[PDB]
Amino acid sequence: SHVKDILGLINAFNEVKKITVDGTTPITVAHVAALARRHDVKVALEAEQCRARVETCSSWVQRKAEDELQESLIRCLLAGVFTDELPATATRSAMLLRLNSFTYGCSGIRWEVMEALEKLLNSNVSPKVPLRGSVSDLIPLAYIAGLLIGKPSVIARIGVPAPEALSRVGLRPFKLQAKEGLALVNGTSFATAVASTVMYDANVLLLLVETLCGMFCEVIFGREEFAHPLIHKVKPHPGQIESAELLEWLLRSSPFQELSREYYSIDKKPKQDRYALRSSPQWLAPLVQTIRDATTTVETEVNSANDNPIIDHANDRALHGANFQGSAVGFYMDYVRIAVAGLGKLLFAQFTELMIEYYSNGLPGNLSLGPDLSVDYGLKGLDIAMAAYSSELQYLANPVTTHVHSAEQHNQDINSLALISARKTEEALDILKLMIASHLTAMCQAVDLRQLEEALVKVVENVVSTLADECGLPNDTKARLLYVAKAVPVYTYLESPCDPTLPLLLGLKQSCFDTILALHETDTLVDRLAEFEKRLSDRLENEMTAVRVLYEKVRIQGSKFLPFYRFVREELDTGVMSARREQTPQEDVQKVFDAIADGRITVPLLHCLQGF
Amino acid sequence: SHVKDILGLINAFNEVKKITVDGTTPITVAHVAALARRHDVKVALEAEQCRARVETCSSWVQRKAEDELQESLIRCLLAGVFTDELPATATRSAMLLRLNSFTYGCSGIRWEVMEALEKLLNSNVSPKVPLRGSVSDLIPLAYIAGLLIGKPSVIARIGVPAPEALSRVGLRPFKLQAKEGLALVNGTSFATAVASTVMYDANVLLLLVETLCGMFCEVIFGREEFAHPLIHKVKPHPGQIESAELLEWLLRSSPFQELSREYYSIDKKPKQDRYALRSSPQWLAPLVQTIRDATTTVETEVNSANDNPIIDHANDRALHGANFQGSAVGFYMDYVRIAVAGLGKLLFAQFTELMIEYYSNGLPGNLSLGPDLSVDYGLKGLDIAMAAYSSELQYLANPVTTHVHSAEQHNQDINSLALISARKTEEALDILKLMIASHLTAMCQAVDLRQLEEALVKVVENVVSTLADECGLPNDTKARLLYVAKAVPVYTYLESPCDPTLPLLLGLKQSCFDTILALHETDTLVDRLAEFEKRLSDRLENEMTAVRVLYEKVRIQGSKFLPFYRFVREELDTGVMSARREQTPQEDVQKVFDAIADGRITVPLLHCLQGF
Amino acid sequence: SHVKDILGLINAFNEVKKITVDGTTPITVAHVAALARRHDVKVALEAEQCRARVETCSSWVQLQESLIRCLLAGVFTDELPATATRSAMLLRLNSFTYGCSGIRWEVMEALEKLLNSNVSPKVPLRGSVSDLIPLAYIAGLLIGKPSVIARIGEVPAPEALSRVGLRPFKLQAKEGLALVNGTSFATAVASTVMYDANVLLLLVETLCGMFCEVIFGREEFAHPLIHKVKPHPGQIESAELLEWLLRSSPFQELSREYYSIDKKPKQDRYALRSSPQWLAPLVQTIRDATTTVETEVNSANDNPIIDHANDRALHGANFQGSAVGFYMDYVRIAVAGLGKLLFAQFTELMIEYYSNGLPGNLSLGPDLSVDYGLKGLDIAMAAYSSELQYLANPVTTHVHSAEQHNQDINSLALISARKTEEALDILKLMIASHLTAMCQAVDLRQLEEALVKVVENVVSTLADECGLPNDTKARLLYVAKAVPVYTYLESPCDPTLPLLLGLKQSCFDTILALHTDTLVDRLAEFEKRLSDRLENEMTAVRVLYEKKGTADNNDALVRIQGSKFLPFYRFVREELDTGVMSARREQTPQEDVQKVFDAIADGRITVPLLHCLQGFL
Repeated sequence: SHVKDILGLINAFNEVKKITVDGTTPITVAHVAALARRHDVKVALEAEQCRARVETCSSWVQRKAEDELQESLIRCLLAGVFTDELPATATRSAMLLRLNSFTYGCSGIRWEVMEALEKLLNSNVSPKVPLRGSVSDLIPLAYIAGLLIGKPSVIARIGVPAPEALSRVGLRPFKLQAKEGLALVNGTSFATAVASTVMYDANVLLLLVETLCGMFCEVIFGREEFAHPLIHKVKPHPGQIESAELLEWLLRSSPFQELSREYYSIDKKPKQDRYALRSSPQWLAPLVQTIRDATTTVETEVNSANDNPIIDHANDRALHGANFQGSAVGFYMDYVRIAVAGLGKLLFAQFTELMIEYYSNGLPGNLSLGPDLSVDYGLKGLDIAMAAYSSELQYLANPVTTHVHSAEQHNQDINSLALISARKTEEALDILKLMIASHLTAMCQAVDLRQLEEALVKVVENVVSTLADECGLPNDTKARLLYVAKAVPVYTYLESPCDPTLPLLLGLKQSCFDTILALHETDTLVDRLAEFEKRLSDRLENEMTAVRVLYEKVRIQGSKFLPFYRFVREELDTGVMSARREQTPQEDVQKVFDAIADGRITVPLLHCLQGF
Repeated sequence: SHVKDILGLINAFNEVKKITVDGTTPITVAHVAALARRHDVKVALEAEQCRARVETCSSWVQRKAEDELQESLIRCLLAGVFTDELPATATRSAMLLRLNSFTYGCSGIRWEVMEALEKLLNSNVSPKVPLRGSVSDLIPLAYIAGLLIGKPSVIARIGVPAPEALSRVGLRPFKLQAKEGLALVNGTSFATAVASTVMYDANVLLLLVETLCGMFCEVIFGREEFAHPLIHKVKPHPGQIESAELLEWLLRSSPFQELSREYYSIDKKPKQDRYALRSSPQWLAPLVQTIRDATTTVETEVNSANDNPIIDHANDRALHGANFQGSAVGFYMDYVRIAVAGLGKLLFAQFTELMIEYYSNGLPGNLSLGPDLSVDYGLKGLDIAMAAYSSELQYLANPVTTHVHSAEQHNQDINSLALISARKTEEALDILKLMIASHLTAMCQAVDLRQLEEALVKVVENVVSTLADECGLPNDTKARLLYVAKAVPVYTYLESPCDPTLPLLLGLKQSCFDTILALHETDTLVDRLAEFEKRLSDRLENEMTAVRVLYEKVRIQGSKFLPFYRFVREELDTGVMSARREQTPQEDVQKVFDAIADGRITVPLLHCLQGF
Repeated sequence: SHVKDILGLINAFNEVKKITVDGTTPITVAHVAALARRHDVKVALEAEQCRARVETCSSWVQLQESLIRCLLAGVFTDELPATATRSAMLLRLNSFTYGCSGIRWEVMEALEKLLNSNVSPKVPLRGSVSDLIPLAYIAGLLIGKPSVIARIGEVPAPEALSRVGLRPFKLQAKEGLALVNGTSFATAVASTVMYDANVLLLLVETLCGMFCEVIFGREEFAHPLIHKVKPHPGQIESAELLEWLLRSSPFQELSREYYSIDKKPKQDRYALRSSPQWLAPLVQTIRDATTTVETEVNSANDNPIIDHANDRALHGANFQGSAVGFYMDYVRIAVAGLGKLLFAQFTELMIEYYSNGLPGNLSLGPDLSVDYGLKGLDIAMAAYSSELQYLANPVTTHVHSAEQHNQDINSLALISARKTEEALDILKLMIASHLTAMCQAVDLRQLEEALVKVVENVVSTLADECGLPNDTKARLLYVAKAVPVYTYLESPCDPTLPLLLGLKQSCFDTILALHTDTLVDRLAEFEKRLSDRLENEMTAVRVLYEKKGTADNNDALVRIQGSKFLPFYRFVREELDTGVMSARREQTPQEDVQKVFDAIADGRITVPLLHCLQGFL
């Protein structure tokens, strides 16, 4: 299962200490992301393994020479403009990728240059690089080359001008030998760097979305049979089988699935769930497959000699090709952006169902607790933003690769645009993070609302029961009134429980008339019904208030989504949203988003999945 | 002419001191941009003019009341997430626009709230606002409302939490009266703010592009008849007539147009210019019209009561409508983005012609001066970036308004997305600025190359002439050799003037054979030709070098584009690009871009156009 | 107002007999569409004044076939239809009338003759970046190329010239170029596109009024002060038309009564309330693109431009279709916005939570288990909108550097125009469905009124019969008035459905108020006699309505007769011969919507549209 593969990525991202660069050990997107994001992670360039072929190649090039031009290529390519930059994370990833390309011994670069790139990486030195200019990555790579040769105009980050930056790590400016200038700039390092972190995040966020479909089922009162393995066996898209497999496991023995069954046994209400849940495995299938296949394509590029000419020193020749062409990455970035847009549309439609009382199977509109709804609009602001998020996301998922210009004196009459496409997919993932943060926040709210709903319904039954006794009502009357306390969705009347126009009293009044026709000492029975109604408005609301305030001051405890609710509630320190909670939606969702952005969300994710 | 209208905008942007906010005087996009960008520009809210209807409306609302709910609306809408923000410029513009909307006396807001917004603006106080969440601008406007009521979680810029921010300007937190909460958040202020500065820049950059088509004609050796008024009279799109009118005026009496005529009189070479020039007025026509019409639509929105309900106090009623719907702005932002993309495609194709010797009518590939081309790649890096720029730009110009989601419990089943579309058009203008900066830099390079070409050709004629005399060559021989010194494009042989395989010597050798067959004392004539060839390689290159180095250490002086070349060369302190110029392309284009971004480019623009 | 202009366009389309081609009288998009679609419309090339400036140009000018040959390069894959090709012939002919092309007058007469005799080459769909290749086929026809196939309402080109009394031309200096060097095809398709865009725009605006009537909207959204204070011209004018349309509506009156019972949403949803603001840019885009396309129609789009008066040929690029290309991109975005509006409106109408009393999917039932109403049309509406939004991506952003990098910018106008045309085809589909749905809604609203009346009569007469007190009669009558009939029509006496539920609440409340054994006996007798009478009398009034196809005194009140939208309902029901949709109606949704679509497609919808708008100023 892809699920195990993503878990493997997450573990590797967390646990890696040293990234081995040896020309044989594959570098994964988790490795690229770990170096980018965790500064204790060091590069380990292994001489024993690859130095020999690098030096042979290097010397072969020197051989052909013997049998300034380089600097003037670098100068020509320091043509970017600071509008906004490629971030240090992307730049350092590019430096790792270029260094890796060099390990295959096809480039002719000196080993000493490779050791300098290793040293720059482990000392957190990187040039400031303009965001735009590559059609895929001459111009952005020139800034790394410029650093290496100590161009004064190239500004470098440490944790100053390139020369000073080199001083501080005990390097001196390099004097480029034949081919070294071209070898430094002639790669796909930046497109593939951004694509690496993009693919890492896409994998994590994919698994996160799949998992939260289970949590949506629990809070929306879904029917878990949508995840039954036979359904998928018979339409066997691998992503469909594997996502359904996860969901079945997540929802097996769910205490909320028990409440759902109970709910559909009273007043049998829609027979099937709407598509945002029932159709999630079919929807996810292509998305899973796109993200997984694009991860293999990006890793292949990470682990390639993307350079030209390719030196086959073994056979005394330079081969003229186009390994600098980032098309494999460019096209897959376009496909992943479309898939991420499909991930957002799924979240938007789920979130939409949750906000609407007609579709939420008992929940209050906007997930407002109230009880006073005139001063509690609940998650309406988040509902609006979700549309805003999805709308921009669908727009971002148009392709970039359809906009190929004939470039560089028509020499580059096809070009990948991979870096541009990678940036748009990156930006699309930013929006997906936003959407995931809001969706999880909404579901924790919905968890609280379901547990509160269960306790309130108990209070209403207890109040109706005991008052029926006090008022001396027939058993026939009691049973009819209790069935109503059971059947009526509490959120439809919580605002004013004894309002005679709201659904509780309406049901009670229907039953009181029905009890009157069935038992027809008539006038005393009417007196006792009247006294019941009177004591109900003495007592009911007060006791609903007390249980709610007590809640504000156990079913999720049996749920596999416990780690998520616990993380959001206890660890991030939040509570049910209401008029009595000072914190704005922003403040609560900000915390969830920050934990998604920085990887802390992986802890409750792996807890949730322990044993799958 | 739209040209005068844009000049009017530029003048107003430069000259305004006080923005009058009085409910009658229109606010233009130049006013919105001036307040945004120049902090000496103050807001002037005129009581005399509009306070009376504001207070009537205010009191009318109080009347209906009398006959917290507001805060809870604000709290619900503080639902943005800091991923990246709306910049202070956009936020302050939004504050101006909301304040303006209130001047029409339809909103019910208190005058005191309006004075607070005036005070906040003139003291440079503004809330930090999340970039995303609006489908057009509840959520972003909530942050202004939050500031006004002193919400602690709302952070404010001064030049701290909202309460402290209010202290510092002598305001106290407001206690919202009936409708005030809704009135604060129920507008199009942010979409229209971004759209205002977008439209201001689009106008300036449009005129800038039209004008630089004239400069492209001059350096590419174009035929100015493409701008002849009869051509356009007969296909009378207003933008076609007006752009052509500008170009005809720019190129009338051009000293470069004289050189162009001379150029086509030797070896009559293409009969017509390629489309990037000859078809520019037809291309510009719809672009001019889109930008001008979108400017009227955005200004109409600036000067509107975008709120709901609309209070008709005169007739004792509240009217229920949707003036909060930013559709007029949203759709026009989509059209302007497409037009900006057409502006970039025009620049890309012009820049492409300039870089390619087959299409540049005598200029060196990549505009390299050399003479040694193996260490001078010229503007190749900029040529590559231009493709990168155009490619992303064409991608940005897909519509946003086609991505309307059914939002907010399906209440908002149509929504404008104007703010999102405005941001994409904004980002598209960023790329267009980049492209304009590179194009102007390329043309100053091309100016130098044309003036150098003219001086070098003179040196070659003088050297050929005087050596012919020294060597005692027949007049027949001299005239044939001089015609060759005249006809042969100097940049085709500048690298090695006496290389016998390069076009100078090839032409000379052809003529020497032809003179031999025509005059056929044979052996002495051959001796003198041989001595000519020998003295040519003693002397020619040295004297070409001397005139070039002298140049590096008058036709643009008669050109209407003089202010541009002078600005770029003298004022920004640059020179012909070569191996002998330390500064990278980045450093030179950065200066041009910065002057475009900050409005300094308007000075040479208005100089160029004085008297049109 | 733009409404007057579109009316003016519809009238010229219907009324024109002769299109004057003279180099001074503008040709409008309605002329272009008329020539295309109505074969009795002839071309009149006017010799006086026009012929003189043409011949001067012709003689001042005083190898060609090798250009034509090179350009006969398209592939039959599909075709530009005859309508676009004849339109293109008209536009090229018109270009020549300004006396800048150098073409011979006799060529112009031949084109006039070919147009009036309905002769046109079959032209492949694709190949223009804008219109050398497609125009080549018209040139090919004129010069008698055997390989060019011509229609005459099919023979090789020289056979076709023969039949109308022409001989193949021998092209003179420049004539080859003047024939292929124009924007005639992009502008032809753009013209019929713009004509249809105007008509469909006005049709959608007008139908927002009908939507208001059947959804129970609040016409206040159209109040002129709302729009005066946000004065986008298209916002002001659409609201102005809507205010007039909705003034004195008997459905708006029924609506006001509806919101007085249980005062239910205070404002309408955006699909109605925000329609003028939404329509604003759409109106302005369609109107401005019309001006632009007309300017192109009435241009010399050709190169070189001959300035004989000054004795020179001018070298420019009037062959560049950019003004048309960009505006086609914009119009397509605007047509996408009109479809989104229709989709949103159609969506509200199908959903009982948003339709203010209407049944889900506009199902009549009563038996909903065999009547899914308009659900198939509701599904199709999503399909239509979805493809439409996709079609509205721009074409002008896909400019290739073409023809040995000579055409390094090119407009793609014909490709864009074709995409906008395809978008309009979908909009017609959406309009046909929406209007069909609103006629169903009209019927459901009229039936709703008559059913409520029957329930009221039954409750009332049974109250008296069973001897119920006044407090009781009044309470029960109120429930008959307030409970939406469609929520219980499936089984009116079902104790778990909303009628009996409200009746039972009322009975308990009357018993509590009058506090007996006898009262209970009478209420029980009331309830059981309700089962005797209610259903059969609801059925009878409904069956009577369905059986109706000239009205009796027995027939239910038909509010539509006092509505401005009568012309639309009457056209769809009487003239197109349809009826309320239900399980008892044999016809499929297809068959009904087809008739509406065909009438939109062929211009017949303009009759009820002009009736409806009669007297607007």
